[PDB]
Amino acid sequence: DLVMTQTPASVEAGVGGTVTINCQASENIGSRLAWYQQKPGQPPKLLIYRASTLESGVPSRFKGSGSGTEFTLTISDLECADAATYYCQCTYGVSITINYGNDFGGGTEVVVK
Amino acid sequence: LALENISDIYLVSNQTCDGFSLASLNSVISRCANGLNVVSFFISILKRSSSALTGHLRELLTTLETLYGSFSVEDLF
Amino acid sequence: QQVKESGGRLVTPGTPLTLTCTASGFSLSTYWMSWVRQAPGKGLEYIGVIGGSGSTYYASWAKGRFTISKTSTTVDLKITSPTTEDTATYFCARDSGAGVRFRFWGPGTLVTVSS
Repeated sequence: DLVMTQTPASVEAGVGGTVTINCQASENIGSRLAWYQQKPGQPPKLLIYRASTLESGVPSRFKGSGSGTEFTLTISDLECADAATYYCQCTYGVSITINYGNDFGGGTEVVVK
Repeated sequence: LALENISDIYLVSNQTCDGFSLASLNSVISRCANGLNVVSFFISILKRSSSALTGHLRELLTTLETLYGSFSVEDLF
Repeated sequence: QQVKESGGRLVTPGTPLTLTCTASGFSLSTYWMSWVRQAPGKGLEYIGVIGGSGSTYYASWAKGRFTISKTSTTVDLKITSPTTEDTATYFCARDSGAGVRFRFWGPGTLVTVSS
């Protein structure tokens, strides 16, 4: 299956800033992605699905963008409760014709200071 | 009826009459066709003519085939 | 609506172990249950998926070793031969039919494999 080179490994900002996460699919998965947010000691919470559509319950700050082989998330005005690990998942994994796998990302801590 | 007089096909899966197994054809008059027989036809006509798809209809081949592979038929009692 | 998985114990390395995942409060039955893994202190790893029709798929590394098989109300994982590197936490992720919005996640059962 394909690999998801989720860059960088750990970002850093402050309250009222903005961060960026990049992850690059190896094949043209075509706007089928999902972004999770796992705090330490919790199951992951869905944030964005289909790479630009917010899950009903997230704040308006999270955004996602991109299609084809490069995607991005841009949390904005980082609150204090944003120190968590952020994964990107390629949800192209349930079909019989194309079926590009369903692997996760590598992991990105978003630490404030 | 027949697809000489078919313009729109709706596949609403939450707020319809019963669920995914009902899909309303229309042209104006509307009908109440079969759910797993229109989805299991449009899979079989995009997968068959797979040499001409523009790259947007491959998303239709992937959405209809995922939505069809998740329907448990044994709970259609 | 919620999802809970249950059953994970310490095993002798080589004794087969099965985990169960129960969908408690859902109305429609068009589901893609999925199991993911997390070793203690690592990123998530994908294992497999099962549909409503029975269409099961697996990841590239988790082929042959794992087996996902549903029942009337549960979804069962089966680790064929748990080695020492198979100690993790195992999640259950259920969604609607479109296979893109893995919204409901169980809390997690902590499989540990060491004699």
